[PDB]
Amino acid sequence: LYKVNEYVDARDTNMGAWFEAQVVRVTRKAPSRDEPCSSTSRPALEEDVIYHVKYDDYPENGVVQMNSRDVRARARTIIKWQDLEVGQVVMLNYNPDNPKERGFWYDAEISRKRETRTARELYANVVLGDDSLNDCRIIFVDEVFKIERPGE
Amino acid sequence: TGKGKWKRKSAGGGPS
Repeated sequence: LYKVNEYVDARDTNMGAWFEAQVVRVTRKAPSRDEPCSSTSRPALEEDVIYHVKYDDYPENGVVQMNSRDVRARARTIIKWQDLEVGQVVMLNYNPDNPKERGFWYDAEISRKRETRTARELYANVVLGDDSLNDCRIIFVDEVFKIERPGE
Repeated sequence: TGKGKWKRKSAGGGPS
């Protein structure tokens, strides 16, 4: 999963944006006796631990603590128009303030694919850290990324 | 890894 010195991406729940991030340390908090400060479950499973990741773009932050749910391995496979499938989750750049400009790596699923005599249009659903934008059109189709998972 | 690290292209927001 996420080991020290591993290359994984971290997402900011407040903005729902994904950016390159590196793993610096992995740790977990346990209860003093029988009154845990506030954890979903006692430490024991790899998912029951806390991971420390830093943002390469903004390393000044220092050390950030994030759960595995918000941390995912960096994509390693690029999907081309010919390799685009429906129902697959991919990462693309979406800018809610100015969709016609550059956006941050926002997760989204392929909704529908459309081709024209000399133009291509792709439809995908975009989800923000809290707001939803399903049924949205993707201006950039060449920028498509696949998400990798541990498989369990 | 190497002399420097490579980053992926990504930009958004409304810079001033």
